[PDB]
Amino acid sequence: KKLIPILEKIPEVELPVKEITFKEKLKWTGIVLVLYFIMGCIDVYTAGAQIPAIFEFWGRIGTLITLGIGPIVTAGIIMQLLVGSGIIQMDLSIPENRALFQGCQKLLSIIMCFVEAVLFVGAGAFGILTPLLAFLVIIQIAFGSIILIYLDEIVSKYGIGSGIGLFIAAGVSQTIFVGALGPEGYLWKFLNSLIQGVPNIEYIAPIIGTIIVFLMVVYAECMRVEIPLAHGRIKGAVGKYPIKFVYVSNIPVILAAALFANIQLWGLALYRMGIPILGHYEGGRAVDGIAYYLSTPYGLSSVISDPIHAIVYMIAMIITCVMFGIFWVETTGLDPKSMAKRIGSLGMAIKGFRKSEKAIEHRLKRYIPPLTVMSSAFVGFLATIANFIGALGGGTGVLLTVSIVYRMYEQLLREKVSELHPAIAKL
Repeated sequence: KKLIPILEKIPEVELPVKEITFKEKLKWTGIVLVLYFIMGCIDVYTAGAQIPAIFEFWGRIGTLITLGIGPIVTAGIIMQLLVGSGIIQMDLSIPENRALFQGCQKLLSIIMCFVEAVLFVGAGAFGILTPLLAFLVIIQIAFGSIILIYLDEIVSKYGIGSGIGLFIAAGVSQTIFVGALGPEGYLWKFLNSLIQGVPNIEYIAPIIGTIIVFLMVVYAECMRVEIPLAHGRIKGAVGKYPIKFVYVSNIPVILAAALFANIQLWGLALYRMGIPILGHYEGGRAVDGIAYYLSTPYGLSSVISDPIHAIVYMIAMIITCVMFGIFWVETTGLDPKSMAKRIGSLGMAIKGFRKSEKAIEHRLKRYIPPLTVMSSAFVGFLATIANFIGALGGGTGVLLTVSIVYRMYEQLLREKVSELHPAIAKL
């Protein structure tokens, strides 16, 4: 038995078995992309056209998407947590557990949709807690986030890549082009600073920071784990199959940084609305407590003035990553069961040896975890370091973006081709 009733009440998206042309999947995505950007341009209805100049610069918040992917990720965090620590053991295999784990997470996503909404205004994100206007706001806020949930479904079944991934990449990229070249653009603030005759290195600083990060992030994104393959019945050296050593722990790291997101928010929220359980904020963010020790130091320049803070964070992040990584294993992730015959059909057993199902199925179920762990541990490290360096858009985000974007290029390719041989939609 399960929460199937209300779960069956929750809307979904009609997936056509019809012809969805490349040109269409594209044009569709495009429509989503914009409605997004557009929402980010529109402010939430609130007489208090004031969000303390304090949170004003705080990424988003004040727009129709003040919550953004925030809830969606939170939810995913919980599930990975339960269905992760065995707390609620489930063997997805059957379409039951699969659609159960999913359908369920979705619902929670909406729960969290509102919870976060309230949690945001309750954290004093706007300033004027007019019980009436406060309610009104919450509405719009969490309802916009909802449109994303659905706009995601759309892309996820009518376009390319993914909503979330897009939205993320979309965000970061905008944040850059605007931050550096927009109205109050930074490249200008610097060039002008140069004309004014008082060369301000702090105006070009962040722009560099990014470049470096990008250059860096990409390098790592290139590394791969090549696994030589046994001839498909033939004879001699053949395959060399590569795996995206970094993109393995993508969704994972998104979940880690996401967790620290719900802490700083839940700390300040459960601060100016109760007891300082997590930490003493003051001044907007946290200056003490768990919250403090778990706050990313980036923005403009790297803060050396707190060595300990750094170390903790890094280690803190690292371990959180390994975690969701593993919790990405017990669940969905790379499942050898399938990898079994998929690799068997071609009859391409690894380069080592064993051209059998249970055979490769095993060498696979083995190699996996160390990989999954290694990868993440690294990523999370990188990301964290990419934050010390600090870059426009968000060191970490810039990372996700680079991956997301490239995995998106790949997607565009696998598509340009499947747009010829109407069959090989599994090779």
